[PDB]
Amino acid sequence: EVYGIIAMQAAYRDYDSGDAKQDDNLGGMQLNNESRIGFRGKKQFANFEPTFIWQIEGGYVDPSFGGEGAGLGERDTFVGFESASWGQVRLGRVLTPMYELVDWPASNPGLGDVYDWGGAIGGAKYQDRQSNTIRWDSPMYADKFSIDAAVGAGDKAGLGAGDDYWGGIAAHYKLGPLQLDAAYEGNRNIEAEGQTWENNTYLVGVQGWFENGISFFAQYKYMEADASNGVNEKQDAMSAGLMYTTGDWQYKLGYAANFDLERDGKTLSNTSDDVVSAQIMYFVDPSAVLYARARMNDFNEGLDGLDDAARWTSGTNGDYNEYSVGVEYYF
Amino acid sequence: EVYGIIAMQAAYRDYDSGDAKQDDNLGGMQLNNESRIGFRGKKQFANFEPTFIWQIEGGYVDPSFGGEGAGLGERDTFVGFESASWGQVRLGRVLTPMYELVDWPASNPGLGDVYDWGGAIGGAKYQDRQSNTIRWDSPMYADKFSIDAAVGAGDKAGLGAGDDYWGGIAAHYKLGPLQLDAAYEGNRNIEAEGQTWENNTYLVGVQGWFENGISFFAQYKYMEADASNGVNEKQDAMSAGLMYTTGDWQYKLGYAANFDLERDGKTLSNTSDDVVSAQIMYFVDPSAVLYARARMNDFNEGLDGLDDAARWTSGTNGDYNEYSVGVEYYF
Amino acid sequence: EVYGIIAMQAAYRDYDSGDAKQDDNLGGMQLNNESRIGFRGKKQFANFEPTFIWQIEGGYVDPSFGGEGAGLGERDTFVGFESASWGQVRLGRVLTPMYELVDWPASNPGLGDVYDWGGAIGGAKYQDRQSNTIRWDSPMYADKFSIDAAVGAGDKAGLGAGDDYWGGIAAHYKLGPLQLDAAYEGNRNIEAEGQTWENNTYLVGVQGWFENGISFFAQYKYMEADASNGVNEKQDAMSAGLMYTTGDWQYKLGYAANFDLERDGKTLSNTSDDVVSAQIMYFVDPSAVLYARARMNDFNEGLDGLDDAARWTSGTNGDYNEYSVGVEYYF
Amino acid sequence: EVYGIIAMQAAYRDYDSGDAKQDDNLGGMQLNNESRIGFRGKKQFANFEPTFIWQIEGGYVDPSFGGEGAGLGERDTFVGFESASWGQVRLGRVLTPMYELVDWPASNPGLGDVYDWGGAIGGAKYQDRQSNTIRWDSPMYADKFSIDAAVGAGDKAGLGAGDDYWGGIAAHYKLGPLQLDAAYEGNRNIEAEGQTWENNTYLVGVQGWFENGISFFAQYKYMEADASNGVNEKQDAMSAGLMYTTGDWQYKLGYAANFDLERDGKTLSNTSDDVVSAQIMYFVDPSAVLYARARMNDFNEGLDGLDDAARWTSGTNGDYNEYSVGVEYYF
Amino acid sequence: EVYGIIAMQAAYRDYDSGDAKQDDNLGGMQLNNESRIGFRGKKQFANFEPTFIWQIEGGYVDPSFGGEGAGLGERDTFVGFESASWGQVRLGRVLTPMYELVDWPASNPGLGDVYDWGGAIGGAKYQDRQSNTIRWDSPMYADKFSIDAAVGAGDKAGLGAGDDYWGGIAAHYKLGPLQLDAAYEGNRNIEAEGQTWENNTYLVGVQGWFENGISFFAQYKYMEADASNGVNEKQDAMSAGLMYTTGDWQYKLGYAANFDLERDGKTLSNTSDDVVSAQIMYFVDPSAVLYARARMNDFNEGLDGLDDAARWTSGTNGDYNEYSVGVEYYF
Amino acid sequence: EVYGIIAMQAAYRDYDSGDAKQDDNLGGMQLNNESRIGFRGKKQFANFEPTFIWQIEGGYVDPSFGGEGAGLGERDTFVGFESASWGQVRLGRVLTPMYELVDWPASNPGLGDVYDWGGAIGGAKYQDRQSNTIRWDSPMYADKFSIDAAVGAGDKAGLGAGDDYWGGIAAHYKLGPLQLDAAYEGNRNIEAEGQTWENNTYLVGVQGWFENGISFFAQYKYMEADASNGVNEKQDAMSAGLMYTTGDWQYKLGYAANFDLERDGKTLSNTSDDVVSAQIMYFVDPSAVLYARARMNDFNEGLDGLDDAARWTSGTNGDYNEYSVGVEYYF
Ligand SMILES: C[C@H]1c2cccc(O)c2C(=O)C2=C(O)[C@]3(O)C(=O)C(C(N)=O)=C(O)[C@@H](N(C)C)[C@@H]3[C@@H](O)[C@@H]21
Ligand code: NA
Ligand code: NA
Ligand code: NA
Ligand code: NA
Ligand code: NA
Ligand code: NA
Ligand code: NA
Ligand code: NA
Ligand code: NA
Repeated sequence: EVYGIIAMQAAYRDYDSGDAKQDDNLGGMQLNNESRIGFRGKKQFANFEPTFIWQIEGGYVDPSFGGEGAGLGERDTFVGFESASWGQVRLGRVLTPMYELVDWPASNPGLGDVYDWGGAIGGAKYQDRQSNTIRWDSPMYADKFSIDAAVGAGDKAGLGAGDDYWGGIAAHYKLGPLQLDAAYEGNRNIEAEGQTWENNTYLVGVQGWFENGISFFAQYKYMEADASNGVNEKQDAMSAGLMYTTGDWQYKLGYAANFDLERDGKTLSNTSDDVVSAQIMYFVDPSAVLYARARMNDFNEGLDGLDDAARWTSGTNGDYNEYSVGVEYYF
Repeated sequence: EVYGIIAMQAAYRDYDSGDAKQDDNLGGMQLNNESRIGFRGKKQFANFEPTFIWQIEGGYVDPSFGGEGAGLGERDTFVGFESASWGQVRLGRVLTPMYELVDWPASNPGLGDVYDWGGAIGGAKYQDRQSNTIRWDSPMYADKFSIDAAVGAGDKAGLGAGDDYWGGIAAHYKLGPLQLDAAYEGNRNIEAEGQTWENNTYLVGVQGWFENGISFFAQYKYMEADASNGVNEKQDAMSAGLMYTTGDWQYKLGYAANFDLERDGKTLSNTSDDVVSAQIMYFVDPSAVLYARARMNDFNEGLDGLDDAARWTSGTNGDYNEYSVGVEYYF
Repeated sequence: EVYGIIAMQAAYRDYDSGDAKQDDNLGGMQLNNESRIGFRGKKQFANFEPTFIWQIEGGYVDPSFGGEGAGLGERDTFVGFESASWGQVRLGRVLTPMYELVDWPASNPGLGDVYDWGGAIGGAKYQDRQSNTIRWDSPMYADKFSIDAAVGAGDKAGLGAGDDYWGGIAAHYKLGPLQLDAAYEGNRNIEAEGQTWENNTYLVGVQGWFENGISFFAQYKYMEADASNGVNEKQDAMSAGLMYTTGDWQYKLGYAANFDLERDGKTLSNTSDDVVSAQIMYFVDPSAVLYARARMNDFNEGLDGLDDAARWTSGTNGDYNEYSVGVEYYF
Repeated sequence: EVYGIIAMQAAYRDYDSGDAKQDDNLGGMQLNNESRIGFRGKKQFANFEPTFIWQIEGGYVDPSFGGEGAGLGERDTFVGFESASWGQVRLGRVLTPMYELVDWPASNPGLGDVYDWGGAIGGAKYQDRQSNTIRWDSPMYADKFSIDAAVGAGDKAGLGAGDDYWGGIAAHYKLGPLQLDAAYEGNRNIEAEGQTWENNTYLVGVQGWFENGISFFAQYKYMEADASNGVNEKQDAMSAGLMYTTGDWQYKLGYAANFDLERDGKTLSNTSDDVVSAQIMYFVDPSAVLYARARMNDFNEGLDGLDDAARWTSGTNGDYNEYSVGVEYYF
Repeated sequence: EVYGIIAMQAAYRDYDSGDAKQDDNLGGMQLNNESRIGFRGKKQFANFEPTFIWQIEGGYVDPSFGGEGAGLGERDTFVGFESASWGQVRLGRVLTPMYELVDWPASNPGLGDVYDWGGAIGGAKYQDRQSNTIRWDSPMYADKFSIDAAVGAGDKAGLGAGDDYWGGIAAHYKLGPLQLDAAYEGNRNIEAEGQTWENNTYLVGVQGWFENGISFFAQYKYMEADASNGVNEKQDAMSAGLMYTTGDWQYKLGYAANFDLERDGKTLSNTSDDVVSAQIMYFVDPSAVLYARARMNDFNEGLDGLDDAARWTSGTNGDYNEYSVGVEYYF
Repeated sequence: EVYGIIAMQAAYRDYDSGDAKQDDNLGGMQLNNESRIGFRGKKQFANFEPTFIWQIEGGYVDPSFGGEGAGLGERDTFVGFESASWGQVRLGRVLTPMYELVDWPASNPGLGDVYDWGGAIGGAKYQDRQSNTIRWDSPMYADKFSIDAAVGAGDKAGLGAGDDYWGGIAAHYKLGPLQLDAAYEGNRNIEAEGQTWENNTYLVGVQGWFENGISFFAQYKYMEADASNGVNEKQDAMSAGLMYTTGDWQYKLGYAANFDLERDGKTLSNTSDDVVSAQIMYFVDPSAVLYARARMNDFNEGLDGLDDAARWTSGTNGDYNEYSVGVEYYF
């Protein structure tokens, strides 16, 4: 079977970097095509109760700030097995258990720049989509409880350039109308800024959907990092979202912010990021939606990494605002 | 729907560059696979009358002179809407209205090296394809008249590396067997050769198809560009093609030429290009065609761009001829 | 038609190179996803008896030691014709007649590192999947005898940087349970190490498949090469594999070895390669297999090329072992 | 040692019950004196590392709606032992682990009538203070994690009229500025409405205090109850509070509501309760506070218990509003 | 601060009721422990000029004619504030301003049965120490004049069973050795005998203390009440006491009497009460006193309340005499 | 002065009555908190040689089988005088001379159910703690001999409902290691079962304490009773306890028994009670003890009193055993 997500977003960005040439370059209107086509299937092996599953999902066709064309298998690509008793194991390229909760619902509408990759910490906060990974998903135990857990190889280790590795786990309980989310993921042997890093990171969150039409999510993310020279770093963040849905409309209000980083007990001044964004969405068909979106990004003013040299953050390009309309179609 | 254009051309090229190694390198026989797979669809959104359309077309799988593999969305990739009253808006990656007429019919068979990207002018004449584009195609008004019109972001602006942008427009009138073709396209903030350019380019052309089997096309392309230091450049060109069609055959004769370039009123001698070409085509099936073809390109001898350094042209590799057969199948 | 081959292998590698960072980088476990998706079709052109065929094969989605994503047409991608009379001629990117026999059956249980690209000879032994190629496959005449024959452009020549080329032929006679097969491939105009080479390469082998469950194969590969300054180089190699099949199981043991290289009559010390391997394979479905395998590679101790610089060989990463399980599914 | 809590609250109540005679009775102004005197001590037993501890806390001296005078040991009155390693176990009359979190912070600006005893469920949701109880408090593991756990005798069983019993547990993790609260308490052998009941009940909650002066708490209470004649009942509720604290002032907003009760799958119409309340507090001394408070109570319209007879609820007296000033002194 | 009044009175009573069973029951010797323990304090709130005050005074531990045990806060229990400028306001449970003059000095020795609660009138004459009260005491203006004034809720309204309330005022002028005392108190919404009453009560009195050792007190009490059916009742009374004090001794003679009641102008015969009493007192310590006292009580002969049923008065137990010794120690 | 006795006993009871609901209610584990707080003091009156003493003792805070809270003055509460000459006279609520010897040492461990308030005799065997009482405690004459003597009003007489009363005396001579004890107490005007009774009760006992660690007590109780209609009743009883003391431990074994009741010379069948008990006690601090104890009660089978209605005994609840640990702490 072929399956696509058609995804077009027209988006004007107004950057304030302090350099007007850079501002005019980086800013302006663009088209962010995140449409993608993939293939997936299941197959009942003649000698195996677990059902064989496989999927190859290609990448974003023409993202903004980037060129055209995407190969196959740039997104979730894997083989695996599934039995209803014990769930589903996958091997390949997937979302770590924590990254799932960081993305949804914690990065939407457009908070990603700060809650997804918006970090000031060293090492490697967590991992989003990693290609050398085993991941088991538990069933909905009692139709209420589920565990997600995964181990995999590191970014550099997947190309034979290093020995980073990682594991992570998260669980979700759905108490009636609410849902509780907790998550952990640890990285080790992370080589960066001239030292070797160990990252531990924990996430707590909640989600609810009530008949009055209000829905919400809120999350606390605690990020630690310890360097090989004995340096310690700690930074934490939050994301939460308020939405009302009436008829074929959803209004949404989102806020996310990473807070100031502490290195070796001392705090690093003005190293936090904050994002507010508003979104209206129209349920134009059971299979697609239209949306308009505006956002305000206030980014950090800098952090030297442990190498006497700067460290890159989402705010390294500078503050900006963005108004956008888009479409997303599922098939 | 999945749709392909399967397209193979075996083509021997005999280069005369002035360097025998260079001739031996660039020349010889090659296979030009222009096959492509694409995906496109329409969807009637339940709460919106204009029908949604989308298409993701992959690139040339193994071009000649190139390596293998191309992603999806390397060719026409877009989403859009269409209503019978006001036409068709598509957003993403499409062909500018002028490039449409440059490719068809003005650049085939083998007139492309000269009419398509074969320029001697500075700045950026017009655009082939380009992402970050909105394009409106008008209906066939009165079953005689049609407008094509579009604006989009520039090459560097699409990576936040500049503020190039452009707009363009074209029209078509149908007098019986004739069709009149006019088109315009202007580019702004084109950063090149150390200056900033504004390229205006104007095109008029005609097309005919007669019951006896005679068909023809002819076009005038007028190209202007102004660099930020007050320099001006102007160059003009033409392409025309004659074909008679009998039975399961079309013989064709094509000629295109860029003329000498004028910079600041002075003509820069031997900056012109011209190609002659012949092609026999057999309609081997309703769904496919075979062709044999031969062409001769004589290219310019060079011109420094406004940076005291050379300027790249389609002729920078030197004059060459090419004999080729190919197949093309549509599915 | 869509036809993927889904293939995942989890494989631990323990290297002994003499540098432990190298061991730690290069070694460890990784996920080698060799899944690939393709498109193929046939079409009867109404005005041409030979049947039209075409195929577009995508690359490996996330191989080990490599990043994610592969375009379409990275593997066997071609157009061609087929008649019961004269067989099948194809144009595009295919496998040379010899590389087919080097892959099957001679690298079967992981022996490729030594028998496939495991080379020490200079220039270019042969070609693994080459673009710009015409290749004719003969029918199975008398249902016992078949010819494979092809020529194509060289690797450097396909980018207009040279005029290297190659041709090759192989034959297969099927003496009852055995199959006797021989093959040749010659490359010309190969630029390397500061000179130009002509590589001649001959391979003979046999394979059998028996009702007892015994099946076996053995091949000898003879590789000669001559450089532009008058140097001669020769290396030879062999591969064999034994397999017993009970029920839904296959046991396999494979061995392959390149022997020491002779340059200008003088043999060069400690230049052999040898790989030993065992694998258990389970036929979990007619369309899929499970397998576990472990192998031991002993590689060369080094070789200066004719440019006084080293030559890369499969052993430039060092001796290493690997234990692995995988899955493979065909649709 | 003697210790007191001095506590005076002047409070006018405006009742709407539908009977004005009853309205004038229950309504009007009163003084709710919750002052109390207690005694506690520790003593290091000559032969015992665990420190003997004991406390006798008398009751509210003159509550509103009640007579004067209170004995000793009407509030938390107990003996127990404490070691720093494993915490402190107490025996006597204490707060169940879940009830603590209902009193604080969940019933905080005057919501108790709704979240504390504001119930519609049958049986016995949880327990206030029970004077036949063993309760263990964990240390602050890592000065971050704490477990509280207890079992005890029931209300009727403490008088030799029954065999009620109960157990409960809760935990609290302090993630930097946050605190997460979870809690459970189950009662058994509850004789009521002519049947024997089993109540299971779970609580989720969160707490934060940030430099900007914001503080908050939010809680979900899930209450189930099963009668021995096979009836099932389910009800749930929530409490949350938002407060800003500037200088010597705290503004506070609290909202709590029980939702409609479900009995045997069927919902009981208009059986929910809702309370809104606002409070200003002045930190008149490190040891005491003055406060003003106003609140709005909307109660259920009734529920028959499983005995064909009415069931008493916190709302059985009817809706009312309340404005109040008070003082509370600690010594 | 802990403060007690230790108080024991051994008192034999000889009752004359007309029934020897009642006489033998009600009479005999008894121990009247009026000891009580209290807790009280003042505190200067750091952010408030008025000084905070509070007191919790327990009840009589074993009164005569009563069971053992008394809570805390059964007597004067309150919180309040004081500044030298405007006096002292207390909130909680206190003595009404008239009751103070009724108890001291008008009811001792043993005149309470007649002057304190001994009324014969319907409704509610006044209040003996009622909770739910605010009370303001003025400074000694000009070091001669003092006013006391307070309002609070009624008895039934203090339990939400009605809406009775009351107010009252008293003043004190000090003419040399004299003090003139006047006081008023009115009660409203008094539910009794099936009607609702409004009772107003006015009191005038004087006290003197002379250098030669003579002291005296005399008071007139005027008691009104109006029932809701239009009935009116009026009764009046007096109490006076003379005492001479020499050395460590005070001899005292007390007389008090309720007079005949008038209902609707018509006086009801034999409804008066009067008591005669003598007491010798020895000052055994600055902190304590011993006393012997004998008193003789003659009570009224009865009256139906407006409910056709008899009405309870201090005399419903019948006439009696009483001889007693006691001790009183203050700490 | 403040003084406390903190006393907690965890005690499981297993009842056997002949009805298992009663067994289930009454039985089970409970927390019996017998902690109590008191206040006492002495004062030398400046004009009086006898030293003034006073005490206010509160009741048990949460007994087993009973609710929370106890007032002040439920236990020994009195005023009195003390001189070295004549000892100590106290007035108020104290323990009668006989109840002391019945409580200590004859009732513990756990023998009270049978020896203290256990009983079958009519009227009122004796009085436990009585209010309205004067009791003279004699000095220890010759440092070996002492008298205790007291009279007070009866239980019903203390509320003016009767004229029951009582007096009593006991003496103790201390012959070396032994102490010989005799005691009497008589009650009069006891109304019960429709008759008036005079109860006579005599007790003799011994006590010993040796350096060997052996200590023991034995006591015989003789109870007679005569009713107003001329009936006679007689019951007698005995208690003894043997204890050995090693180090900080005390072993104790206790037995007590009421014998069958004799009414009017005829014995009433199966009316005896006997209880046996064992306890281990640990002297964990000079002011505190830990103890475990188990005991077995076999109670009488019933007795109609002189009203043809049943008579209540300690066995009206049925036979039972009890296992328990407790704590006891002083001041
Ligand atoms: C030379 C090989 C090599 C050298 C050094 C490091 C490597 O990792 C490799 C490979 O893994 C190769 C392959 O796997 C091939 O894809 C490979 O194994 C292969 C195949 N599966 O048939 C090919 O035909 C090759 N390709 C598709 C054109 C290619 C090899 O050329 C290389
Ligand atoms: Na831009
Ligand atoms: Na899951
Ligand atoms: Na590795
Ligand atoms: Na058009
Ligand atoms: Na073949
Ligand atoms: Na705790
Ligand atoms: Na009494
Ligand atoms: Na006063
Ligand atoms: Na009221």
